[PDB]
Amino acid sequence: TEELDDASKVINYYHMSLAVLRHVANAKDINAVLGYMEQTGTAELLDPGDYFNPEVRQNLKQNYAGLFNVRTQFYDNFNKFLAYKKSKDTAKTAQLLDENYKLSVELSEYKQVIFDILSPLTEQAESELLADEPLKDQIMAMRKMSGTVQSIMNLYSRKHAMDGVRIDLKMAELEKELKAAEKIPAVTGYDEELKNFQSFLSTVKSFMNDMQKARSKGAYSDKEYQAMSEAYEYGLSVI
Repeated sequence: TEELDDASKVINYYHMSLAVLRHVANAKDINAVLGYMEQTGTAELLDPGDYFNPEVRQNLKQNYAGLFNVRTQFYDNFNKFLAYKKSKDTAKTAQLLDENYKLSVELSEYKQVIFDILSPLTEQAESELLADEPLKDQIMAMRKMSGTVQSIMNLYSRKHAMDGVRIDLKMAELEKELKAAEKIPAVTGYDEELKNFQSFLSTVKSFMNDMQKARSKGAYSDKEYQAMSEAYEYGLSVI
């Protein structure tokens, strides 16, 4: 079938995006650089094909261009900062840190816009490829919650600019998805899969308790981010 191949090209595009974005726009790498600056003493593989409509292709291209542009500015400013720090130029180093704070948020937003574009498309493709799967509803629910968790972590990961209000909106979205998932009817002959689905739900509630606490501090913490990224990496995996 033509639609099945198109649906698998949407999934593969998402996987490639997730791999590239995890390598070039990783919050831990960006926040480590910002941390250093505070111390007082080829991407043509992502060209989207016609399995996406023209608006979607243009949105992806513009957001990836923006992402790489703000990433280059960020690391250029960091290398300029290292030269200025040696030159004892306190005025210029402060300006570059101020610029790199704004650029780190822009980089995070571009990454979020790319995931926002792909999320309903990957969802539609998965619904087609899993049409004959007895646990379609369970798989779909976990995939969507994993995406919502990843969006919350992205919003939290913004060192010097933790976005509380957007975290809260995404937590309400996650709570709504969780209550719907808890109502998914069990399928006979899949008790092993059901136990691991129930463990997924329990891990989401744990994540939510940890994120409520982290978010209540009103600011990004390297300690909270490292703890939560380690605790939920494998359990709430967005692959």
